[PDB]
Amino acid sequence: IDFSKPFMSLGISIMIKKPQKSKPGVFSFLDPLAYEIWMCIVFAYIGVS
Amino acid sequence: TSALSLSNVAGVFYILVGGLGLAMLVALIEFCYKSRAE
Repeated sequence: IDFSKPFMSLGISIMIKKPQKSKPGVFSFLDPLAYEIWMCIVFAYIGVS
Repeated sequence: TSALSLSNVAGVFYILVGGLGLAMLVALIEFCYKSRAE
């Protein structure tokens, strides 16, 4: 067959699931230290006092 | 995430409890000395 000139230029692209915000948790300031450190800081405080 | 595990900072706790142990011992040594002197 004899095609016509392209009326739509396209190609192979990449589709990924649309991302979004990570809604930082209310208590997201205690992340820099693991839970056990936080629990053991209170214990060390009650013990030093 | 990459929150600092207790294994990463576990020497500051041994030192802390060790110093508390030493502190009590020093106090009791002072006490025992003066107590016997009495």
